[PDB]
Amino acid sequence: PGQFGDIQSRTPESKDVYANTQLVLQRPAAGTVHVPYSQAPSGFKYWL
Amino acid sequence: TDDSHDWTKLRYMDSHTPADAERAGLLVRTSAPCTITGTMGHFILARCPKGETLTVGFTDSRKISHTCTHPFHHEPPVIGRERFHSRPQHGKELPCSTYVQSTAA
Amino acid sequence: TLTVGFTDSRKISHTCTHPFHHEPPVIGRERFHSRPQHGKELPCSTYVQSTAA
Amino acid sequence: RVPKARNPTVTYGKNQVTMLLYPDHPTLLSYRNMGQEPNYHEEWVTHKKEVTL
Amino acid sequence: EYKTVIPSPYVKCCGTAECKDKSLPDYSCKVFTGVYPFMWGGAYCFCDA
Amino acid sequence: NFNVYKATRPYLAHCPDCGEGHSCHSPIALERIRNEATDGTLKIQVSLQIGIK
Repeated sequence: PGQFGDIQSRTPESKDVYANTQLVLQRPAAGTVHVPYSQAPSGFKYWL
Repeated sequence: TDDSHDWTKLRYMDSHTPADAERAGLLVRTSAPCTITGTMGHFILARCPKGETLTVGFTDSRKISHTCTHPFHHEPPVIGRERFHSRPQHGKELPCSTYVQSTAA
Repeated sequence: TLTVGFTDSRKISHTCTHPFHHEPPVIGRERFHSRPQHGKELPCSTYVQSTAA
Repeated sequence: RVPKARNPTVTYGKNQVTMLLYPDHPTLLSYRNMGQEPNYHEEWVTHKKEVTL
Repeated sequence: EYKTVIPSPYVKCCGTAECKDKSLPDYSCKVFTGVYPFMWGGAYCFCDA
Repeated sequence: NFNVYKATRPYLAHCPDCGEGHSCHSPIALERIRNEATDGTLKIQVSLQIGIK
């Protein structure tokens, strides 16, 4: 989790994808009609 | 100049003459231009970004912009433990202290 | 942050404000500000102005 | 309404714990013991950092 | 770089919805109770609890 | 050229900061924000549509 290769593919056209990110949902509140979730940290955008 | 209650005009002195201008004439900034909420009497209430200075201006009936600045360093204090960004979807309900819009205190 | 806004036909502007940590990814080995006249050529990636996709 | 923080990833070692943690905005961290002493400690953090405890 | 996609969330008032298990890349589902949406005309539903 | 938006209409949505400190339903609530290009360009997904009458 939280590393480049959290998501993985064998080709640029492989539809089969490996993922390890833990998009863990959270509780929405009164009026807050949306979906609250644990953000998956990227691999690239800090690995850059 | 006749003790009015309008949301258009505003008094300013000129050589023993109260003259009128518009609320769109005034403008406030510290780094970016602020946003204006409370307009009454001698008193103007805004919310404004992270401040080094303050600048206030308005424009004349002769359209000459009188705009002058005041030295004051503005930092909003933090609430909680997080030097945060703006008000998000996820909020925990932590106490704070704000002015209200009661025009007669 | 980020603000996007316009004015309606009722002459009442809306301005929505979203917290978004914009950070420019630094290109090359120089942490410059704006591309001047005297520059080299490095690979980078942008968006084209096409419509169909 | 104050923001909450994103839950960090965490794993364990034999009688210790490694916590890899992801901020976006400058955010505090603190920890203590529940014994007779607190051994209280704290750090500011701004970047995606790991810690051992 | 990945891409987190959620659709619009399902709402079951005067009822209690439940998931459907499906081999998705990091399938994550949850039903929440006691919620109360707000929209144009107040609550989207009629009852509350 | 460019006739694909003949079944669209805007998407009134709860923007958390509509000015004013507190939140409101704006027709200009941002929904998705992409910046994956290395050249600092922000691709903004907004509710409403442009150009088409």
